[PDB]
Amino acid sequence: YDDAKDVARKAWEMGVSDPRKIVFSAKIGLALTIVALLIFYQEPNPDLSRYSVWAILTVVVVFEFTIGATLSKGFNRALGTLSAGGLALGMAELSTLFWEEIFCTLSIFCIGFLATFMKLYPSMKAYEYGFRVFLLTYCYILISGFRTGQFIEVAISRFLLIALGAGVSLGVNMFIYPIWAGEDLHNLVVKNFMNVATSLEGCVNGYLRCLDPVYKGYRSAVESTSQEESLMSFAIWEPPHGPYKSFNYPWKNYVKLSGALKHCAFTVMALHGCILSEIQAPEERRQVFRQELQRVGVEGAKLLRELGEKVKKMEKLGPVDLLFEVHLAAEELQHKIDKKSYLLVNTYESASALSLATFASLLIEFVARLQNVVDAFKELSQKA
Amino acid sequence: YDDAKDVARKAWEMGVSDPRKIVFSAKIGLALTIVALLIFYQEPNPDLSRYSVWAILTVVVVFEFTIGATLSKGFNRALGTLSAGGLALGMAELSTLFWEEIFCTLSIFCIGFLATFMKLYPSMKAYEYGFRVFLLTYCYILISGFRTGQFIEVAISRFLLIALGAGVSLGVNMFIYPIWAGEDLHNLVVKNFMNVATSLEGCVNGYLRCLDPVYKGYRSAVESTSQEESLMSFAIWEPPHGPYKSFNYPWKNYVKLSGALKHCAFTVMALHGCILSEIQAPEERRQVFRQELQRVGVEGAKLLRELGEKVKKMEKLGPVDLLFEVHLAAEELQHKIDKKSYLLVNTYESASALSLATFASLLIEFVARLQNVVDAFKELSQKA
Repeated sequence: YDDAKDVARKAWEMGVSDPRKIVFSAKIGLALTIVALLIFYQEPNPDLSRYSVWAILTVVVVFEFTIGATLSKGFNRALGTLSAGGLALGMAELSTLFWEEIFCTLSIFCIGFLATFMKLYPSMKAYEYGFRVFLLTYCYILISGFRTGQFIEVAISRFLLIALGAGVSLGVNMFIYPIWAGEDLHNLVVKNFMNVATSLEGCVNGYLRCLDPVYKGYRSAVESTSQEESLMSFAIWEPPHGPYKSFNYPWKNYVKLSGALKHCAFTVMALHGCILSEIQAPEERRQVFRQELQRVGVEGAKLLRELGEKVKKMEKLGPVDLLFEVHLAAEELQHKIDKKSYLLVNTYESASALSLATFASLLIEFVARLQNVVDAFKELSQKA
Repeated sequence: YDDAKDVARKAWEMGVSDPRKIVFSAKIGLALTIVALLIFYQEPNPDLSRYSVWAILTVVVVFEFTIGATLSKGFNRALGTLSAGGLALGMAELSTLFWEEIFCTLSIFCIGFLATFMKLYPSMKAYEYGFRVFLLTYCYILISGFRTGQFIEVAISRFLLIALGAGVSLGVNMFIYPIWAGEDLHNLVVKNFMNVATSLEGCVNGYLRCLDPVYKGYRSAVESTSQEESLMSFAIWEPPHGPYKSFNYPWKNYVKLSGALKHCAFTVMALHGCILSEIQAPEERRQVFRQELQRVGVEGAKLLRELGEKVKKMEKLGPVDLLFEVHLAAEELQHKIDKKSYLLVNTYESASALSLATFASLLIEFVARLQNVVDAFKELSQKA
């Protein structure tokens, strides 16, 4: 039961830690329940049962996490469904000249070939649902139509209930604690500053401790880059809600600021790399810049956190100066090494000794990379 | 038409470049066509039409790229479908004590809540299809059963045709040019050596050209790490085909070798980083190690390519020595700088000058990181 105990503890911890999944699950349960309630109070027709099943399936499938995702993916699915329905109805109808079966059969092959071996396109590698639902639609609405004498006046029956299922699903999703995708993004870039600032401090404080907790930080910032633009397409389908004032909110710098920070985060990627290399500076030599490396590490962490705190407020008050102290700290490092830089060189007894400068040099290049980020924030904060 | 012309040119180029998508699309078209052929030669029952639509949908949905993916995801979908069917049938039946409707209605809420807010689990963030199809199954097989007096003897009707659709889909997928997922992996790790070896050579040859093509290489190796283990779960469901001799082929080192190379690829990540930093060594000083940096860059590229070529053959002949020359080349670099290492140091006029050692030091650390990779290959090549 200890494995089950651990699984239950993990579930409880993730539920208490993220009390948004429970809200979403309650919302989807409520949607399914209200649709079932509507179904279970009128059963005069087998077509009513069929349309009921269709409504349940739609409510299941068109319901996902964020508002923008729901709206945009629902619109894409509706476009694909309508297109496939039109195409299949056209081919069914105008496939009846005075051998029409093969002229309907082969059309499946031609349409089937195309979609399956076009969905595999590199650019359209994310809209897998849009093409698949198109292939499912055209196939079903054709076979159902082809088998039946006239599905024209019964196809509208199935479509109308799909709208009711979607109408219920969207209304509860949007009007009951709307988990947007816009403000979720804004909660992500503010997260990136904090979990890299500690990653910076972890690296420096880890380079001097002698005689992964830091891996999660910078890897998250690097590997999340494939995720904001996913939230980007989601966030553009949101109305002017919340503090956000007007239409077309500039969610183009929120990926610029994340991009600029990710550009800076490549050094702290390599900064952790030094403490992992198979060639490292000796202990006797590392603890001679303790006062030097620590101070710039602290100030860099202070600024990066402080800037990340600023985006949380989106400070319409105008900051006075940010990058003064960090510049002085790194400068002192560069002006201090030259006194002891003769402790670098005159195989391996010298490569290890030189492997100290490759850490200090990365740190100074980090500070240099820190200039563009405040430049990106400066423009974003004046047009947001 | 120029935009359409460019789209058509891109499609033609990707089709000719990758003549496997066309095979897959032809296979899916053939599967759909043969199922339609089977349907269109017997229509004595409306249930035949319904089951026909079910068969078409199954053939569409259970059909994907590789053999391992098809088999494993089909098994997972079958498990979920069977579980949901059993659960919903049990609740429908034993939900009839002598107000049974709410006792059926609420069960949807309880099961619905669970799955939707459990599918969101971090660990189970990839099996979205398995949970969703379970929720779709239990919902439909319940509502269809609940509406009908006795769906017990008609539910088996729908299930049997699903098997026929899958049976057709798998047979053509497996027996007509089987695009495995195992050998696809083996074609990926061999790809990683080539596109990093050029990335190495691009970086060094780019550090000296003065008075992205290299970005694609190392980023692919770094960002593919989330993809081999996806192929890993796919590749374990393959029978002993091809040259692969026996059951349970050791596809655990093919991620070790990819892992070991990716560990080495972090330096060439930072190696390209130096040529992008805002602080760089002056031109007058870079072109004094031209003979030094180039030779080790060439030998490192030679070995990394040569090792990657070895995995293509999976050389059962026993190599004599690999890492000799690269070690001598880097050693010469370290033994040559000390003559001119006094050209590093005695703010920015000195940080830029020191920014040369941070390039040579990374390169030597790269060579040091190159030892473990041949160690991983050594064990893999003796048990494969």
